[PDB]
Amino acid sequence: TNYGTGRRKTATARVFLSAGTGKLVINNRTLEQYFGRETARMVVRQPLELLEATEKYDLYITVKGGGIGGQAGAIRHGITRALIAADETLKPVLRQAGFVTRDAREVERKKLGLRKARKRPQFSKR
Amino acid sequence: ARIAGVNIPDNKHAVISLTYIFGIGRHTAKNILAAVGITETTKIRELDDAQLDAIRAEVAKVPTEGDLRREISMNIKRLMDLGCYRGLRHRRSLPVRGQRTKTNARTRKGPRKPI
Amino acid sequence: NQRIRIRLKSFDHRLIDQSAQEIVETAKRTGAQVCGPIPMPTRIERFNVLTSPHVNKDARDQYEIRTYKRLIDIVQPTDKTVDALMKLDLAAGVDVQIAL
Amino acid sequence: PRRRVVAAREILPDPKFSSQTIAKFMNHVMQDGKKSIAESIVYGALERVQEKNKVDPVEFFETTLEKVRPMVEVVPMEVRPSRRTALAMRWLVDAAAKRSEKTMALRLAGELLDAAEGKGAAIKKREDVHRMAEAN
Amino acid sequence: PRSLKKGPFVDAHLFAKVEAAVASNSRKPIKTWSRRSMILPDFVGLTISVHNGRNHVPVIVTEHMVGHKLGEFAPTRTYRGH
Amino acid sequence: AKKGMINRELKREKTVAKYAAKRAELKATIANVNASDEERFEAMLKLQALPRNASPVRLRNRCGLTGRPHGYFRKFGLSRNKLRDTVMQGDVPGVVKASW
RNA sequence: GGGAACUUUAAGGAUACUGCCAGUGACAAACUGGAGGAAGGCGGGGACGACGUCAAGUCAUCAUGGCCCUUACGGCCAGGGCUACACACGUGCUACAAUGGUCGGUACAAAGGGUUGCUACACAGCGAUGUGAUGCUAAUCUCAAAAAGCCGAUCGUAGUCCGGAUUGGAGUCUGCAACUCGACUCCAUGAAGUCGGAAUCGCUAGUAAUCGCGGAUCAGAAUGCCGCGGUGAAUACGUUCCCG
Repeated sequence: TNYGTGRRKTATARVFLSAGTGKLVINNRTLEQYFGRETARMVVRQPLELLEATEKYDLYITVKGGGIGGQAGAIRHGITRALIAADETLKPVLRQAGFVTRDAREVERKKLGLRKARKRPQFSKR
Repeated sequence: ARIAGVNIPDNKHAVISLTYIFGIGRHTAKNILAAVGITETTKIRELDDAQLDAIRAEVAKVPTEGDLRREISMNIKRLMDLGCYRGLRHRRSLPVRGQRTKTNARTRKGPRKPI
Repeated sequence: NQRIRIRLKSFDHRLIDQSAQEIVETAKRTGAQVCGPIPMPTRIERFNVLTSPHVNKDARDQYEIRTYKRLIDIVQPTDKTVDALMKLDLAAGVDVQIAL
Repeated sequence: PRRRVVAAREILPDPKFSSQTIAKFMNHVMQDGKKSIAESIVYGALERVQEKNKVDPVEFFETTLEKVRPMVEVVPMEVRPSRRTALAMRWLVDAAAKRSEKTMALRLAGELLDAAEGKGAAIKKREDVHRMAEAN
Repeated sequence: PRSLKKGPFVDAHLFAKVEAAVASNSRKPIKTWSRRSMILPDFVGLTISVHNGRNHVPVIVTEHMVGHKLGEFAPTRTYRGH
Repeated sequence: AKKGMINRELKREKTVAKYAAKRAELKATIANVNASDEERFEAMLKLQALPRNASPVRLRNRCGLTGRPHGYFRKFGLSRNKLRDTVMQGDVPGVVKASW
């Protein structure tokens, strides 16, 4: 019914939220089947746990790009935006939780003359 | 257990124990075990005498210790006698396969020799 | 079902956009229905050029050149459409390819 | 930093117990970005101690960390509250590694269980610290 | 090494000289700069003077040399010690 | 580069251009299964009997302006020293300073 | 079949200005805190290098004053050398293991390259690879398998089922041609190494650490260089001391 888009480290999540009984599916897979480490699943579940509404909604989620952590963060962001697009009064609680903020940190480019973004080759006076 | 003249470990898996014989690696060990019919996770200490004889029969089909060391010695001696470039490298105890010698030849050279 | 497919390539995106807009307006004047212009992904080639004549490896200039691509689809072309498109002038710096 | 004073970084609580102490201990355990392995070790240790004694893992860990926590370091100096926890976790990490259980989670659970009753190598390290401290 | 599907490589001029000597039986050495040519079974019993960069070193080809390149028996660098 | 080196490269290029067809035919015959083993051997000998400069592995890319044999950049056909000078004054279309 | 919603692609725009609220500075410049907001005080990164210093570097990219050679200090060729080796130094790669090795099963990227090129698929081989064949001048086809990760089994602290140097044997490919002097594959071998003295280096956040992917040069030949993303920390009391 309601829609949300989440983004985190080149990962984008499309989230479709409707009323239901707690069904969840990501890329035609169960949460357990998609995320192996449990912390990612817990990150995915944070928004509804903080609202005590885990068994009141059905989620249809697709995600593309990034890694496991990035995709989990993007799914959380998309779920938060979909909840806000359903109930406008819910935004202050989710903002206090910190979910509405888009994490803008990204990989810094490698620079000429350096081994990495900041790492510099070993120096010697002699 | 004694196979091919050496005492391989008894408490290890057969596929690891058979590699203690000169001239037998992991691939050869798996080949021998598959040809005999023994699983690779079976320990040596829990094998019977008939199975040991069967394994010895297969081991006899490859050059293992004395014949193989002899063959390698003859191969090196032939080059050193012929006097080709590889024979000269073997005589001088220097790298044979084209590696640099200005630095990094310590495996062939031995410990550093102070001037 | 005679569809005209036009592909535009350039090193300058302002030039390519101007050419695409001119083509679309020329087709709409004749009265056909057009789809686009659709921007295809851009190619970026990078180069590292040493600036010192002899020895400064960390002193380099980094250059790039981009190739922009546009796609235009013309469906149900009027008889005047092909003639007008061929009569359209060739702007420098833009490559135009037409497939029927 | 001469002029500028920099704020301390704020870290998120761990997803399971919402405990910043557990999160920081996991960060200390983790090497080269393998937070999954660090989580496995820490959560295994907590489950092990919980099944050994039916006590809340957070309370047990905080009580043991307070027991190991030093009021002074090592040549005596003074330390601040943050350094207290940092050094407590630091010393707690090593003794588990030198233990002899088959997995790191089991080793760390055993080390915590032994330090809680006072017969721990981290406890011995703290004893070395304070018997060094009375020198001055 | 060179692929077996191609066969051994021998320079045409050196091969022609070897064939001429073997058709004849002359014992004078065959002078060559072809360090890269492979020693064939026909080479056995002949003296080849292989260039080594500054000189032509004589090599008397025996049976055990077959399968080697001619340059393996004429080293190019001089070293006696430091 | 010295003028002799440039003339040497020109001569090698001309020889490669001259012997291109015969070399391709010889290699095709070598790789031809239906041909007899004797024919393949004769083709191999014929290919080995060509002049050395007929082979293209002996060509070295040199700057089109100065003949420098290092830092070639096939796309522009210019070594780095001339590429920098020509780019920074606007004579190379589409190339700009790269930042990202 | 269809839809133009969403992701994306890529052009043009909007937004942040101490704007609002609460104290300070000085009655200022400024400073501190809070709400809203994706973002709050320069949000992050790149490019851009003042007047000047070092007779700094480059006559071997190129140009150019002067000097020097002219059957040679010019030009052509084959072979050799730039790859040597009692030693010393700089910059790196791989390890010394259990937060690991191996085996089986199973997930998630970004960027870039491709027509004398990349190749689906089938057959042959243990394999490098070979043969036939298909699509692609590319958001269309392809390089391509991401890897660390998760689940299960085993190994149980041993110079080991750690490590992968060296050497013997047998091969593939590029190339006219792999001896000096190529890369890769298979069997065998299995060195030093059990965490490194005096001393010394990098890094303040998506950074360090760690994991894989691509390109320029290029017939072939990267642990170098230039880029790309995945996972993802610790600590800053302060200016005595060391350096500029």
